[PDB]
Amino acid sequence: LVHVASVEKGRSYEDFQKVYNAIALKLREDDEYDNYIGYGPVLVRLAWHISGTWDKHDNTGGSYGGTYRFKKEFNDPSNAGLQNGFKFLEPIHKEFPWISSGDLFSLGGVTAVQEMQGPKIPWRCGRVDTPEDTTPDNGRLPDADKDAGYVRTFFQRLNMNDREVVALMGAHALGKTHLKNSGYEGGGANNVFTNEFYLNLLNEDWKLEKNDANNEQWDSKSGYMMLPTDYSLIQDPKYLSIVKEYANDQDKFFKDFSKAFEKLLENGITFPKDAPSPFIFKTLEEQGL
Ligand code: HEM
Ligand SMILES: Nc1ncc(C2CC2)[nH]1
Repeated sequence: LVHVASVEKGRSYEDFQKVYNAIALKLREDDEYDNYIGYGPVLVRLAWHISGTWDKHDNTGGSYGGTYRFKKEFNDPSNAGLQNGFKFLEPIHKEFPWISSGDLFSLGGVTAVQEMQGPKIPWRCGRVDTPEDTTPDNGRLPDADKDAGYVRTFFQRLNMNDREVVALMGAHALGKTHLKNSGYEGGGANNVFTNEFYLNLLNEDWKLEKNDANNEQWDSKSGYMMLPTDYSLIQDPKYLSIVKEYANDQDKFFKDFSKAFEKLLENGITFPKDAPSPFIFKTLEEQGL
């Protein structure tokens, strides 16, 4: 099964920078969302969930087809809460109806990371909407109540190795869990992209507690939390080494996250030899906007 990137007709870097800017401007404007966290973290989560359905074995799922717009995927229990991100992007799509859904969802994640002072994430256009019957079934996104072996095996389906997994999980520095969405509660409620996930893992005093949904999670007296799958990154000795590396090198984390996140968002897509090079968008701050 082959998905060939097809550039939206006649569009170039400047068109996509305009879409980026519209997303970024709305991120700045709609600041009250989720007790003043803003929409950044949920947009990152959305970009990950639309990509994380991919299966390397048959090239089903993935960001290309924009299938999150269809009920089956929209209503995946694993996607509870992401409707907020979709609603945020609706007026963007209305203004720029020419962008494909997969391009919009993935660009939303890139824009959020960058606007939250994260690394630059190169981004490529050309995802093409595919029909409702191409929507992957529910159950391809990961469970949070599992151990390191589960995480490692799960991510093999996405063609991610240990370093890539540990780098991607650093996104859990952003936002928070919500009991009604996932059965977990708490989080740093941060909207600035840093390597603090790793510092928190290594430096906090963690206690295994049950939350009000009767699920186990690790809590610190400082008020942070970790999912069992997060905590597994310090229980497994291979993951632990990488956690220590990223806790001790902000730049290395940024560079590795950028590569892994672009890869995640591009899995399943064949880029023609003459496709445009990846775009690196300027932030609003860099543009003086
Ligand atoms: C084993 C892998 C993973 C598991 C089990 C997992 C699980 C979860 C859960 C349960 C939540 C809370 C949802 C809610 O209650 O609203 C969450 C939130 C979040 N996840 Fe993950 N996740 C994983 C990997 C990732 C990856 C790879 C990324 C991105 C690179 C990511 C980005 C986020 C973000 C940004 C949030 C916060 C969303 C918000 O504040 O609304 N996650 N994750
Ligand atoms: N450390 C940590 N694990 C999960 C979270 C929240 C969902 C963002 N924070």
